[PDB]
Amino acid sequence: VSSAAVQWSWDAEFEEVSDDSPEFGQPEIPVKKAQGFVPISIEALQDEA
Amino acid sequence: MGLTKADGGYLVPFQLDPTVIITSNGSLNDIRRFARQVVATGDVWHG
Repeated sequence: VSSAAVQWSWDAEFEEVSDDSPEFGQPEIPVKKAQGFVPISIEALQDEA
Repeated sequence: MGLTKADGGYLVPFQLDPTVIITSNGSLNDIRRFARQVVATGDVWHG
């Protein structure tokens, strides 16, 4: 969740204030996947050290 | 991975069997099985 500050003003006497509603935001970070594969042969698996 | 030398064959250790296999024709004889075998001490044997 993110947000920002409130804007202030220098106002006179008997003067209305300004509507100051800070807007919000929602950053999101997805989770992704990586992989790798190595096939082998039986003889190779039995001979190679 | 495989048995080809470029795809993981370099890890296969060499195997050698140190028993020599004679290939000469040679010659066979059986006279030592029928002949008297004395033992000598000098250079000439006398009987």
